[PDB]
Amino acid sequence: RYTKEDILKGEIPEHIAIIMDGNGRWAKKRSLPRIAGHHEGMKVVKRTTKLANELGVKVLTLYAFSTENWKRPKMEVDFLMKLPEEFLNTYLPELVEENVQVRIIGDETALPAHTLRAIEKAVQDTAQNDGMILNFALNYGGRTEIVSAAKSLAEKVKEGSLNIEDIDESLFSTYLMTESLQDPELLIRTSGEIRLSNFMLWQVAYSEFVFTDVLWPDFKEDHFLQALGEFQQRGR
Amino acid sequence: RYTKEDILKGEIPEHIAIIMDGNGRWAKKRSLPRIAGHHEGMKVVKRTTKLANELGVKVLTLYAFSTENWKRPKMEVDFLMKLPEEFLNTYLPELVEENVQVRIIGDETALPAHTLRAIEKAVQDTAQNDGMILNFALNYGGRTEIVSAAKSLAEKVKEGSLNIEDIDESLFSTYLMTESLQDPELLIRTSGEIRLSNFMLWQVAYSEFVFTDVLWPDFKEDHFLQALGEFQQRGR
Ligand SMILES: Cc1cc(N2CCCCCC2)n2ncc(-c3ccc(F)cc3)c2n1
Ligand SMILES: Cc1cc(N2CCCCCC2)n2ncc(-c3ccc(F)cc3)c2n1
Repeated sequence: RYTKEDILKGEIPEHIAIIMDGNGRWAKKRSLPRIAGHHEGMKVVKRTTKLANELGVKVLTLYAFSTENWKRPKMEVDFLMKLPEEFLNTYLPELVEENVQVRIIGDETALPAHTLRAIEKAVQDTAQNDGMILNFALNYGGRTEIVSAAKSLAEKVKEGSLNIEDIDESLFSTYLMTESLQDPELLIRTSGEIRLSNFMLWQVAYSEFVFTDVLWPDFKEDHFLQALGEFQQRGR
Repeated sequence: RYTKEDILKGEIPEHIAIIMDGNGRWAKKRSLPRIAGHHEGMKVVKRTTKLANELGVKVLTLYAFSTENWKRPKMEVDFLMKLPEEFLNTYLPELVEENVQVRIIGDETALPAHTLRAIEKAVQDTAQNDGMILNFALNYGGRTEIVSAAKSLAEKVKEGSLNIEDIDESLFSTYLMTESLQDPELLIRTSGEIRLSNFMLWQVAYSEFVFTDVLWPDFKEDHFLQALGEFQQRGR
């Protein structure tokens, strides 16, 4: 068992990445509509964002909407696409006071313009902050990301701006959506699924993984600290 | 609890991939030199190869030697590099009778020529078999593999043989060392480590993962069947 000051004892991952799964199953379990659970999960986002920022986490990356989530019922998809506005309308000033930097990774051209408009004002309103980086992964997939790196590098070779022999691992990393950000030392996934689901495939080559049966809406600060306690046990 | 005929009831992954970790810790636990454990692990390879082939697994991919394993003591590295000869000198005729196809993925130019010579005769001696494919991952790393796909695609674009707009996900897959092989539906990792260690990063986008505390030399047929039982519980 762990509590907080025992966690500050040790290493705090500079970059944590979380697959926020299990919202539907949390609402189903309470005899609630699935959209209720998405809404509950929205609170745990900022509650987790605040705790990680006190601890000194420097990048928090949260998988909000997968490329494969487009296939869900249209009423749900449209509600999920309204959650960023609702989240920012509720928490953005708090995030400004907390020195947070809001950022987005994924293919944005596929979001409704009312969802994009709201996000981009968040990014600008927190641009000149230098605190913790809050990365929402929205319409994000690892294979797409890797292919678009290859296509970009290929296009520069085609134009003569890049020699093939200068393409190495580190150069490849800079054409990923994660840009120059450091790779996540710790990946957390809730809801009892033990898989990666096409999330950040390159970037978690060496990450530690922590899977929990806890559903995302139930993922309060002690579960989060316990996940950090696991991380500190991992060697080599 | 599961046994075999309960496993044939259900789906058998066409392609299983295993990270064979924990040989050193198994020898340490028995007050044995670490090279003893590598040697023990060599038996469990063919014992696992036989069981998977009866079950109808079509591709077995086993992570034998990682790119980062070069940094181990030189006496151990040289012994690990002698294991393929020893393994084939002991089991290759059995693998020929069993209709197996032996294949290798990784950067081979870095292996000693006595190790490469032995492997390549195995590959040729099983080339015209059409049974199960036994893939040893030897000097293999996912990031390197992805970069070399990008460099190959880039080189064809440079030469005019490939238009950039024809690079998509499926085309990208064909320039990976796994060629046209199907992705693994099931990934198994022994020794209690919960990470991917730069193994097959693209190819396990959607794979199910099963982690076990059992060390590889202790990974007998029931542990293997129990891992298959887990796999059959996984949905969506
Ligand atoms: C689609 C979606 C779903 C979403 N959920 C909240 C719980 C996670 C699981 C899905 C439901 N959340 N939570 C926050 C955002 C968000 C996105 C962009 C941004 F700039 C600020 C916040 C979000 N976006
Ligand atoms: C380096 C190494 C280590 C190795 N171990 C046996 C147990 C796995 C963990 C490392 C020790 N095994 N086991 C079989 C091979 C092999 C490689 C190529 C081939 F064509 C046929 C067999 C092997 N190669």
